[PDB]
Amino acid sequence: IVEGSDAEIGMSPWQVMLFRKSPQELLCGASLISDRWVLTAAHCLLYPPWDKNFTENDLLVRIGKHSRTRYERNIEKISMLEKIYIHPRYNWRENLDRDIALMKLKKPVAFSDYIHPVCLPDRETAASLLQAGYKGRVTGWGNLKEGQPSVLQVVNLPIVERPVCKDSTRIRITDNMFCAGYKPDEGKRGDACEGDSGGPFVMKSPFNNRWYQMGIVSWGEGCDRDGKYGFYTHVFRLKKWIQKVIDQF
Amino acid sequence: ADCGLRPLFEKKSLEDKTERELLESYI
Amino acid sequence: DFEEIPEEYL
Ligand code: NA
Ligand code: NA
Repeated sequence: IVEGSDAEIGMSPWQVMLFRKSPQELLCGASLISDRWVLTAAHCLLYPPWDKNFTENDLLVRIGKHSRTRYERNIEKISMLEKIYIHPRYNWRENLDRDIALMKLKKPVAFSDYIHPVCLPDRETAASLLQAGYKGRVTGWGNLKEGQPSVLQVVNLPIVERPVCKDSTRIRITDNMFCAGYKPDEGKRGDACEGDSGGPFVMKSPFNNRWYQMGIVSWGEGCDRDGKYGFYTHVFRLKKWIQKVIDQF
Repeated sequence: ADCGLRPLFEKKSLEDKTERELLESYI
Repeated sequence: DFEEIPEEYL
């Protein structure tokens, strides 16, 4: 995260760390959406251009963490993967369209003060809060600049108008994507960065006061560059895919 | 059912230090 | 840089 702050303890109890077994190291962000389902970006697991294609057996998810590197005894839980599911139309060849994946844990994770699922939005929550100007929050252990944080980092970011997202890049942006970030104008700044990938873009509903994951950290051009904005997978847009996978398995 | 409610914050009716910046953005 | 996670989980 660029230009963000240390998280408070318990602040993002749904925050999940994707971890490489050997070499042990951070893979990506991710989130907890029930007791054995973890939501992340497809490109965390599959990205042929960089020779990324993981299997279940190559990974663990580390739930309830605060510190990046330390094995938080008595606090974090670490689970194994029953099965990786990637969106069957995820577009890694062109623009990361539908950048999304589900992970089933081998056994259920025990909820605690530091571990708790986030909600997934409903059309109406999605319709009400997915508005230019509306701020969401992004969290992750990724780069601090376009180095590494000691603890989970956090930044709040405004959702940017669609033509501005579009006018900010050469890539083709779709309806399964949104962008967030301040303008050069707005003085304030902040952004996700490499290693934040697959983490949650969440919002707090003013209607029922629960947190909803509206987005997944997906991509950008540099980190925290003026006139550039971060791109997020539009979680409501693919929720019928999320439900299908969940129902079926 | 209890998603999105944080044991150390909403369940204790404790606010985090910047959650209001989100609220305030929600005209 | 990463503290040894337990052996068990691996
Ligand atoms: Na453009
Ligand atoms: Na930027």
